[PDB]
Amino acid sequence: DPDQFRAIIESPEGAGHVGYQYRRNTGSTMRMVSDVLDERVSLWDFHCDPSGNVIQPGPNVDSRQYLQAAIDYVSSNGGGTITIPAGYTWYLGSYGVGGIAGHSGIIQLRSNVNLNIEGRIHLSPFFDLKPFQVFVGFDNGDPASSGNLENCHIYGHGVVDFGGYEFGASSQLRNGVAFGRSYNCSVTGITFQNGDVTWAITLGWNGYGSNCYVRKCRFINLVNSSVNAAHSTVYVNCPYSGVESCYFSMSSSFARNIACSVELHQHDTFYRGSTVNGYCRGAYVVMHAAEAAGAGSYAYNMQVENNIAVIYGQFVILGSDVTATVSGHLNDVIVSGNIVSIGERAAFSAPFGAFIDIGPDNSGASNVQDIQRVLVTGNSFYAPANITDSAAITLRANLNGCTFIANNFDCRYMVYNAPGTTSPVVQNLVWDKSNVIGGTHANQRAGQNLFDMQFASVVNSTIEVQLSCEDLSMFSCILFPASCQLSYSKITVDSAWTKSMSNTAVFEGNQQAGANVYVSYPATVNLTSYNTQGAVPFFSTDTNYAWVTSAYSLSINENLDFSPPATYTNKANGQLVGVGYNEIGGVRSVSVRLMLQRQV
Amino acid sequence: DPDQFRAIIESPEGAGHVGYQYRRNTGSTMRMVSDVLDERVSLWDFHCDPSGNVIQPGPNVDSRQYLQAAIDYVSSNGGGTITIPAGYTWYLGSYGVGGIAGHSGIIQLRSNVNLNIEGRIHLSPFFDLKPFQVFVGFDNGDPASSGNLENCHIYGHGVVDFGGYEFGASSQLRNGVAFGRSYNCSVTGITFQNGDVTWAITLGWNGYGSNCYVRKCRFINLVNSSVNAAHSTVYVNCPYSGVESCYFSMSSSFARNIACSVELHQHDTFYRGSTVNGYCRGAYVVMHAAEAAGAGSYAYNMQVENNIAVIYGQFVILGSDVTATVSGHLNDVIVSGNIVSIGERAAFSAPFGAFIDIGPDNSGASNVQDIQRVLVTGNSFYAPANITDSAAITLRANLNGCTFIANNFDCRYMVYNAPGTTSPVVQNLVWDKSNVIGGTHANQRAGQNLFDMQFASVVNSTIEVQLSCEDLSMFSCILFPASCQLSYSKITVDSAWTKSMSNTAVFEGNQQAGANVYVSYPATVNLTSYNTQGAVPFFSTDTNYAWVTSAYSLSINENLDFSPPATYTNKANGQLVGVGYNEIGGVRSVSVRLMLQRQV
Amino acid sequence: DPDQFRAIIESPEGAGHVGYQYRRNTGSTMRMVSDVLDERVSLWDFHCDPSGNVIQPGPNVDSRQYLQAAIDYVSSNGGGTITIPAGYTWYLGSYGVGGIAGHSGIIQLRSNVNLNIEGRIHLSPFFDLKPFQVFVGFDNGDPASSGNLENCHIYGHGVVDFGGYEFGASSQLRNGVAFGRSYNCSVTGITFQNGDVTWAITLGWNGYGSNCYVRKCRFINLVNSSVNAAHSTVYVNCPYSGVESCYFSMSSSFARNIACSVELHQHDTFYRGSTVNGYCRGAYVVMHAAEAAGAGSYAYNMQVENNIAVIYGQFVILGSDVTATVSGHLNDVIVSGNIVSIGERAAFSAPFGAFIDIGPDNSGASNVQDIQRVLVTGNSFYAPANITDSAAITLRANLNGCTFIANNFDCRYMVYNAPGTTSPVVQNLVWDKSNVIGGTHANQRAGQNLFDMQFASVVNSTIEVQLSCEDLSMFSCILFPASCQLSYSKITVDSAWTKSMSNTAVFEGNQQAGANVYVSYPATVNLTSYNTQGAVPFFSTDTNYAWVTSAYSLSINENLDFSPPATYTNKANGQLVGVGYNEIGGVRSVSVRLMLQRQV
Ligand SMILES: CC(=O)N[C@@H]1[C@@H](O[C@H]2O[C@H](CO)[C@H](O[C@H]3O[C@H](CO[C@@H]4O[C@@H](C)[C@H](O)[C@@H](O)[C@H]4O)[C@@H](O)[C@H](O)[C@H]3O)[C@H](O[C@@H]3O[C@H](CO)[C@@H](O)[C@H](O)[C@H]3NC(C)=O)[C@H]2O)[C@H](O)[C@@H](CO)O[C@H]1O
Ligand SMILES: CC(=O)N[C@@H]1[C@@H](O[C@H]2O[C@H](CO)[C@H](O[C@H]3O[C@H](CO[C@@H]4O[C@@H](C)[C@H](O)[C@@H](O)[C@H]4O)[C@@H](O)[C@H](O)[C@H]3O)[C@H](O[C@@H]3O[C@H](CO)[C@@H](O)[C@H](O)[C@H]3NC(C)=O)[C@H]2O)[C@H](O)[C@@H](CO)O[C@H]1O
Ligand SMILES: CC(=O)N[C@@H]1[C@@H](O[C@H]2O[C@H](CO)[C@H](O[C@H]3O[C@H](CO[C@@H]4O[C@@H](C)[C@H](O)[C@@H](O)[C@H]4O)[C@@H](O)[C@H](O)[C@H]3O)[C@H](O[C@@H]3O[C@H](CO)[C@@H](O)[C@H](O)[C@H]3NC(C)=O)[C@H]2O)[C@H](O)[C@@H](CO)O[C@H]1O
Ligand code: NA
Ligand code: NA
Ligand code: NA
Ligand code: NA
Ligand code: NA
Ligand code: NA
Repeated sequence: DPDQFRAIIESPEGAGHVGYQYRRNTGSTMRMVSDVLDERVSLWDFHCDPSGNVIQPGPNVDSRQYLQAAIDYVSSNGGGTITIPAGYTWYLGSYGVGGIAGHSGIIQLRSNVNLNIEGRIHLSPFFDLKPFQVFVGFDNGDPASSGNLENCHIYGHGVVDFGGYEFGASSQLRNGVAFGRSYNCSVTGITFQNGDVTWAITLGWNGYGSNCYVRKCRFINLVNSSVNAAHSTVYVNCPYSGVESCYFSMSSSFARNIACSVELHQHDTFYRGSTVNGYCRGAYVVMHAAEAAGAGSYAYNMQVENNIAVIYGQFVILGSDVTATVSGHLNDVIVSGNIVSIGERAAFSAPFGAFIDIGPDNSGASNVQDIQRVLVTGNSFYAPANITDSAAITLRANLNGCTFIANNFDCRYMVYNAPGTTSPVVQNLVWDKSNVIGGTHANQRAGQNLFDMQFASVVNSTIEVQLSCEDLSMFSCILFPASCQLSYSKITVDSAWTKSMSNTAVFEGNQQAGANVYVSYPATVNLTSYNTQGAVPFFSTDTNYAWVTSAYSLSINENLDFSPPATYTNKANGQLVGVGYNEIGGVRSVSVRLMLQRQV
Repeated sequence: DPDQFRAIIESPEGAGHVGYQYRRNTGSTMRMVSDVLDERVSLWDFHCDPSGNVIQPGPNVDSRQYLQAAIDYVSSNGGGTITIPAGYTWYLGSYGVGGIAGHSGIIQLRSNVNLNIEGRIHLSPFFDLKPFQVFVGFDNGDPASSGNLENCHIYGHGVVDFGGYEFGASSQLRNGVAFGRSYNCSVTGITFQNGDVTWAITLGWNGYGSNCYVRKCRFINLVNSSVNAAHSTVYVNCPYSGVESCYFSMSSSFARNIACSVELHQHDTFYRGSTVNGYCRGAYVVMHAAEAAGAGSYAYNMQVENNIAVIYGQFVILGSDVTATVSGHLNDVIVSGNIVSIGERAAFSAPFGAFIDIGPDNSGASNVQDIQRVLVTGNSFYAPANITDSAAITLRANLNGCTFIANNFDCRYMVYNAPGTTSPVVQNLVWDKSNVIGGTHANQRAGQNLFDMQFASVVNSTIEVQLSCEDLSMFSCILFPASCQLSYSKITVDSAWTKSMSNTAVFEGNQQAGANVYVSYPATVNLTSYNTQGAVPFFSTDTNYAWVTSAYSLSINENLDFSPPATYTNKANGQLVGVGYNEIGGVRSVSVRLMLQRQV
Repeated sequence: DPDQFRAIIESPEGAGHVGYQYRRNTGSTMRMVSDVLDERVSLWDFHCDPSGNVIQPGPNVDSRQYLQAAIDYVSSNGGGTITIPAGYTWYLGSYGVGGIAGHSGIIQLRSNVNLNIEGRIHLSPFFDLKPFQVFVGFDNGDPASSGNLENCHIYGHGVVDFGGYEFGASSQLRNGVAFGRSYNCSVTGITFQNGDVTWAITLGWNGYGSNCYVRKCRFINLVNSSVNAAHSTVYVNCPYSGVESCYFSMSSSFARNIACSVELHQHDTFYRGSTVNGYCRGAYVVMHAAEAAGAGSYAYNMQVENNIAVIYGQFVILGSDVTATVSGHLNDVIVSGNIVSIGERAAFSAPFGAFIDIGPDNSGASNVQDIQRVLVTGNSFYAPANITDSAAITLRANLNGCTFIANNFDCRYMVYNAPGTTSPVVQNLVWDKSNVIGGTHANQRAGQNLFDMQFASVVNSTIEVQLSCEDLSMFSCILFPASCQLSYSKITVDSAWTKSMSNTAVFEGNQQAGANVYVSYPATVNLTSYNTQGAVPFFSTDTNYAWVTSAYSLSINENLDFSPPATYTNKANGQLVGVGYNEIGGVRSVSVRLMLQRQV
């Protein structure tokens, strides 16, 4: 048998016959070399032909079956981490089988089986013009019948490369990682690049899942064709999950019209600390009734914070909707610390530029939403001067509340909705005086209202307009068409930089006269006094001030021989009246800039 | 000796006789296989019986001595990283010995010895009803006599499972990781679950330590019994240390009354980017005089940012206290970007709901604190409408300053302390007008004051109340009992949504008359004029306005034949007086809503 | 040949003859032991003499050539990760050769070759008093002729120790990691310590590079001598790059005058979540025209967020400058969530304390900058009471815009520039009323203006001063010297805590009279009435009020027999005039505190 010894050694069992003890420590386990090598595993351990000879990866080799055999085997031992070695590109060239075939799946992920991707995974041209989802954690073609994927992490310095292939048809779907009904799963460090896909990563399934995250990943050039119907790089569809410290970049013209970086679709989800360039949209924050199975009908505790973006459309898009039996609700959202610009483009050349959009549902309905208790604070937004279609908020569907405090918005509109489109019902819209309104679009606003209140109704709302520079081009600071009801609201226009404006606040239906409307704004008023020497009344010539509770002078008095009143009340006939002083008698006639006040 | 060759090879020294050169590179080191295997180490290298045969882990095997032998040996070589292999559960079934026995220690950590926990560490039922601290970095039973633990990191995808065992007695202590006097130590990635413990992780010891962190960890179901006296998942007791991007969840009813996610107890500490569900409390931020040995008597540079929480009690609890010889101080705190809700519960069913609590000391003393220079900004807080016991701040102990700017608070009270309890001394409480006060509790506030100023005294404080909707249920917006002194303060109530309120600001001791009190609020006032045609005075019927410096009309004038004054001063007898206008003579009698102003 | 078998086995090819199959899986690859060992690589694989015998590291061994041979070889295979083993200190004792010699380079980094530093890398005394850059990613002495460094990550629990050696001459440069023209490079986890260097890490080169990051690193004691000209621990000189969750500490007195933690020099860069102690400065945010080659002439999307600092000079320093052919621009910056203190020091003992500094260029020019669209929000700043030289903003060079909202600034000055120095041109400076002004420096401000507007001109600016306590020591709240033009601006001083101030707002050139200046502030005014019983005019004795549009009483009326007017206008001769009431006749003389208003 010393023949058998040499033979044993050269055989696949040879390492199992060579002894080892850690650092020659006599207190350590007496092991065999194979035991120590068995502590780790790589694709090389499965990337072999039927006789066991290793196969080199490359563009003419389909690595799929080998990677799947590796995952299957490690799963059978309770899990571990498979390395995809550095220094090689591992091509995938066929579809998987079984439960992932209903998802156009390539590789099936398994619980407790982690992938350390150090090398590159590329798609072969077998996938050109076809659907695919590269890594799939469902174990059934019907997600409702799927088991869970748990404790599965994909990480490393490596790369998933989608081969540059365009979509074959708009109806197709393409994904990088679908974790499925996914609990404690994550992707960290990986670069996803060079594709035309629907998503790079999806987390959860209709609210099933928990604790799934995307961290320190890069997503580069993942839309490239006019065939691609839509793209959102990460879709978060389970609670207690999020995206942090990622980098998203697109260069395609199509991406400026179709691509969104993240979608948050379940409660207790976040998007923070990320950088986006070249995209249409930053994030959807939406509660879809259709997605309410696993974690309820409410999206709450939604956080979009500390991101950096250059986009062409809207930064954050809010939504909720209904099905026949389920109603979706969105509340308790915070959008904070973000610095966002609309990139250089012509006006109207991409979807309407906005920091916040209150969007209709997927079928265009604007009367299904239940969105409230949103806080938008400490963000910056800029849009170049030429971009007419830029707003701090485009309010296009019913809104039950949104609060803006201490932002800096430098764009064409503050509040906007297109007239003759939707007529949203608006409650609890709060625009605090601490919102700074920039000057980039000064002189560009002919015909336009800075706050264009194109709504069915506004209730329990606050708009405290404060300019920081002049813009005499604008038609008004805030305008309410006669079709918009206004009640139980506070609307103020600070006088600074308004002395030369002919219109400040405009109420085309006289809505400022409502019983519970609290307003103030500047106006110019012509007055005429009685003749009397001494204390003498001045009265407005016009009679449109029956709503005014007090007014006071914003003008100097160039006269020596008299002074108009400093302050005014009204009279039943709608004149203002106040008591001035004639040092010498005579009828006086003056035109004065006043702060008109109602109940404030 | 070719017999000895075969024998050498099969022996524990065999790998030390098989040559190796990296990738057949002739410029590489001529090594032996054992040298390459010696670059890594796992528990398997020590998990062996006295004859060196490997032992399989499992519920009837106590892995403690093997893990300790591994740590001891790697420490002896200057450190390294021990893997706790994936695919196995490693049970701990006895107490450690030596310096950790005074801490109910199981495993002793050692400097530069890292644990990569990929598999699961479970506690055996030996620990049921007993104290324990699983990993302990002290090397002495008396922490004052302990050496340091340095450069010790615990990380991986694995799990520490506390076996579900309840506490045996309230007085017992249980911990996962006590790093001790810990410098550059960390826990990353690990799931701590299934226990009834006091803490999961503690960092530092009485201010000794530095640069210790908890990142991307999960803490799940760590309270389960009514025996557990108290739980705080991470206790940070060294400077330059913190918690980031963690997940905390509890399901026990007891956790809603006793559990806190983090405690920050030393300067330059942080809690950010984390998600909490099912807990009583978010974070304590406290300078205990008793803990002031290693880093001084001041907790400064304390940061609670960008967290997401559903809790049942208080979000942030501030404190400082004294011993006979040391006085603790808390200053330079920021609480920012947090989104927090009180979970669904009955009123008074858990500790009083609050965003910020200024808590007494551990013995209930409210006159020992030195808390100042705190900034609370850009946070959201919500509590359901039924939860009477919910406040933006419960101010229950002396306060030397706290600043609120640009938050959104939607709960029952803004400022609250219970009457007939403590009478805190309050300085430098600043509530900026940019705090938005939500409407969820509108109509729920019968008998209640929105700002209930139940203090001994208030000085150098600012309360700028701004409503955003009506709540005519409330007794007042702000009330000062006669027992609260008020001086050198600014108190304003914006008129919006207040026209129908009978009380806006209430000063039960006439404190608004103080020399350095600056106030304004709406009131209804009855006036009567003299008969005279022309400019004519109107005087208040009541005489309680000797403190008023000016007042102006918040009401329209329904009359044609006269107008009351737009603006009023006072007279020595406490009447208001202003000059209106009688177009026709006659004594006039009117009831007007005024903005009463003092020194503003 | 069984002689040759034993011989084969003991030779460097021996492991290539011992068979292995993973976990005895018959479906796995039939490999050799050497194949499995070849999956990893360490310095030990190259740290050998010319005959291949391993060399032990230590202070008398220069490890440089071995580490370079390792990097060179792994590069030749397409990359991988080289471990620098734990438990050893690896000394570097000579300069590298080739392309890195022009950079005083020691080690040349190569693309796709990662370093896992678990042990310690120390500099030997060969480097004492000499320049050095430890790791260099340029491949040419001229960076303009360099190739790129891509996909190179340095990470681990290890340490780079600079040996404590002082600089030999101020003109020398020292660096830890210069990634060069660096794309997807990073440093994670590493401690840099014990040095006198210029930088620890630099990212990019003149805008060439992308996606480079520094995360969870520590930088400890990296300045130690008066020879060191300047230090900035991380210099970010490529876009889409940043620093997060790092720790920076200095103990040297020299560091308080010279050291800065980070510099952001290209667009889409960030500095977040970090802690700094012992430094002069927090971060420069600068667009240098000289550095504009690779990513354009604009620094935009610059983020400084959520940091904790104790510094001695300025927190954030803004800049832009020009060369003959290129003009640098800085815009779209956010500074948010930071908590910053000037450490204990004497007044004037370190560079002028500031939260924000608008600094000149490197040659002192203050008329080259183009800095605008900056948002500073939700930060705290404190400086001890004695530190005269402390300001929220030192505005020392031309400024095209900066917006402050909802900060808490507790220091000597709000806005400051030294008189008789630079006279900056100021546009779009916005100080919102929601900035809280602390009280630490109350009583310290004799001779001083809280807002000291020492500028050539101010346009399109807003200063809304709101005190929160009294400081009657100060000369004024805001002062404009006659040399500062003021136009199209809003300047307000809230009356709270101002009743006893003799000066509130001071316009030494009467600038508040400008046509488009909107102001309000308190003043004391002496008035005298006519004799007449009844409605009767009161007129100011002084004639300096021709600019006043309205005024109203901030004083009570102690009289029964008359009342002064509640509100006043002006007259052409610059008197105020209003209508009061004489119940009994007689000339009245009163001194009243008024809110003077112009166009507000
Ligand atoms: C691209 C994108 O994210 N758009 C956002 C809107 O999403 C809706 O439209 C997209 C268009 O791609 C998705 O619908 C497509 O896909 C669904 C789901 O695919 C099936 O189920 C998978 C689990 C399985 O792997 C697949 O093989 C398919 O069987 C398909 O049913 C639709 O017909 C198809 O148009 C998106 O669906 C969700 O996708 C996420 C992520 O994969 C899943 O977790 C959810 O279960 C899907 N939800 C539903 C209700 O089916 C649609 O929700 C989005 O509504 C709006 C507003 O936020 O923004 C767009 O940007
Ligand atoms: C649970 C919690 O964190 N509660 C917070 C309050 O903490 C105080 O009460 C808790 C109750 O558990 C702790 O006191 C218990 O433990 C201490 C410390 O244990 C000893 O020293 C350890 C180093 C050693 O391992 C152990 O074997 C024990 O010898 C004990 O002395 C008390 O009798 C006991 O009730 C907590 O003590 C601190 O614990 C941290 C973390 O372990 C240590 O770093 C500190 O050294 C301990 N501090 C002191 C002064 O001993 C008490 O501080 C807390 O005060 C309030 C306010 O923030 O909030 C509660 O939530
Ligand atoms: C210390 C610091 O960061 N100070 C900040 C100012 O930086 C300027 O001054 C410093 C002083 O050290 C640097 O100038 C020194 O270095 C440059 C660059 O070195 C050469 O090129 C390297 C690529 C190469 O490795 C070296 O061998 C040298 O050949 C040198 O040209 C100067 O003579 C010398 O004084 C700094 O230069 C930049 O350094 C970064 C980081 O290394 C490089 O990426 C840039 O390419 C250099 N930029 C230029 C224009 O050469 C100077 O920019 C800084 O201006 C101000 C304001 O932000 O703040 C100081 O804190
Ligand atoms: Na499908
Ligand atoms: Na309508
Ligand atoms: Na003890
Ligand atoms: Na009292
Ligand atoms: Na050089
Ligand atoms: Na000038």
